[PDB]
Formats: sequence, C-alpha cells, structure tokens
Amino acid sequence: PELPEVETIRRTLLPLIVGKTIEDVRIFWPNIIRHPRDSEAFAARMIGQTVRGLERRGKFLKFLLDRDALISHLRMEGRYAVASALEPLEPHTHVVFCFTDGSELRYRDVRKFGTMHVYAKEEADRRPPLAELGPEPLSPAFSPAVLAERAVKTKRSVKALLLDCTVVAGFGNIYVDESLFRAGILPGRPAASLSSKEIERLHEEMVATIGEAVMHLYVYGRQGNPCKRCGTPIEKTVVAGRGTHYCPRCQR
DNA sequence: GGTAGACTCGGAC
DNA sequence: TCCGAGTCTAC
Ligand SMILES: [Zn+2]
Repeated sequence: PELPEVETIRRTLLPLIVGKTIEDVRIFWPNIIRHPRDSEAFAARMIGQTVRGLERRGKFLKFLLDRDALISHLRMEGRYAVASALEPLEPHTHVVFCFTDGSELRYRDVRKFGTMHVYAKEEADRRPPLAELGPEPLSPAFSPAVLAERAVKTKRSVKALLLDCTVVAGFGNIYVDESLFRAGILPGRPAASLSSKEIERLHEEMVATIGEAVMHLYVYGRQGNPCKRCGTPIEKTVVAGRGTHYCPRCQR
C-alpha cells in the first residue's frame, strides 16, 4: 500500500484494536521480526500490553502500546485484519497478535516482505526504521526551501531525490511519477538542474497529488497509451533503478 | 560522507 | 528472470 492507503489503514484499524490487551503473539515467519533480533523476545515483550494508539510516519504504522511501540512496514502487499481467534487463518498469515477478548490482529503478506520492529516508545523515533525519516509531505516541515536545499547538494536525478526517505517520508514511485508529470519536469533531470520556479512547482504538485489521494493517473502504468493532456504516447524507462513513466512532450 | 549495491520475497512473464 | 522499499554493507 502507498501512503494514502496506509493512512486509511491507520484510521480504520485504530477503533478495531484500541483498548485491547495482548494475550499472545504468534509468529509463523520469524524473519519479519527485525527488532528485538530474537522473535521469541519480540513476542514475550508484547504480552500484557494494551493498545493505546496508532500513528503513521510516511508509510510506517506505529502501534502505541503501554510501554512499547511496534513499527510496521507493509511494503507492497502486506495487510492487517482483525478477526476472531475461532476462525481459520487466511493464507500467508505471518504474525498474529491475540487479544484477551478472543479477537486477533493478523498480518498477512503473500510476498513475505514486510518488517516489524519493537522498542520502548521513547526510543522508537531514534532507531531504525524511523531514524532519519524526512518530513511528512503534507506537513509545513516539507517546504520548497527544504526541497531546494537537498536538490542543490546532490548529483542524483530528481526522481532519486524524491524517492529518498530522508528527503520526504513515504512518497512512493506512483506519486513521484505523477508529481513530476504534473510539474512538467523529466524524472531523469539532475536534481541540481532545477530552477527555483521548478522546485516551487514540484513541491506544489507533490502536495496536491498526495493530498488529493488521501482525500486517476496521468502516467503511471500508462506506457504506450496517449498522454491525457497532449496525446503523446507515454514512455517507460528505468530511472533511479525503478520503472519510470513520463510524457516526453509535457515534461522537460 | 554521499552514493551504489546487496539483500529480502514469490507472482507474473 | 523481473520487480521493488528501505535498511544494511561497502566503495
Ligand atoms: Zn503530454
């Protein structure tokens, strides 16, 4: 799921788990657990804690318990569900948090690609994977000036810059391509080659694109199809190690 | 210390 | 054989 979908999960999952107390934690694929390193320690430490809140940072979900925070990243296909302990599990269920009320929070992932880290709450923001995360794209802390400062300092492409989690939190491939299209900037342009005007416009379109999504596509996945603005066939290439979609006429 | 490469997966191709 | 998010490893 991308940032808007993670926000939807945050909002919808919270009332389904708040105030529930963890009775057991069952782990069927230990490699998902990244901290503590031993999955048995991860399970043991969560027992007896009550869920107090659920926050989002970029695409990370931060489950707030009594003492600990559980930091979860779903990557491309990870999913959470709340359901009865009496019912059979769905396929690809890797971690289950069992509550005292006979309900469960279940983590599934066909790709087995997601991650979980647990730390004392006061520690979580200074440890991986949250340490060094850049500002929320919809926050005043992500500004044209912040973006300009990062862009001038790098040799990388503008696409590479926007995909960098230290620059801006959880701005995914789809939204990078869409924002660059809407701003009229080629993804392969060196970040340092962007004018002040281009940086301002890019910031504006990033906020608009992801803001709209949290509340249709021009380029992403539309290679070979006509651009919706000018009719030129959308092209796809590799930029910053990712499939990258753009209109060669609208973007410069 | 900035930046690329390795690493994790399994469904689609 | 391709893909990819974000951390870890190595130049
Ligand atoms: Zn166009």
